[PDB]
Amino acid sequence: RWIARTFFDGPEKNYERTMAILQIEAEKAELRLKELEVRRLMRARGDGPWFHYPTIDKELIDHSPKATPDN
Amino acid sequence: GWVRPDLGDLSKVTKVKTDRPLPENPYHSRARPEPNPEVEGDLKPARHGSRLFFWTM
Repeated sequence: RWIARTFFDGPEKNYERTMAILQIEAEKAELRLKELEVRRLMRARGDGPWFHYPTIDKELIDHSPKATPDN
Repeated sequence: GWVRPDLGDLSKVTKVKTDRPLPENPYHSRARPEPNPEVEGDLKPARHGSRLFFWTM
């Protein structure tokens, strides 16, 4: 009789801790099933800036009437 | 009765007159084409933190 309430508890702490730390899982094992959804299969679209590769900067073009009309 | 154009000639870029239609929509100018959309969003921190293997925080 004087062992439990001196030391520990029953189905009020070790239950609903199982219900507690098993809600840190469905936002962990499911976001890890979105990286494979997105990173490996992005793929040919390249919409989200992960496969964004630099090509050229069009700022350095010129527009003056350069001295040959047919160029 | 003509002029001796000493130095004023062959310089001083002018304008002439509007004679013909200006060729807008030039030689081909096919497309841009379209860009890809961006994200503005809202910078929140990590949802539970770094989610790597066990790695709580």
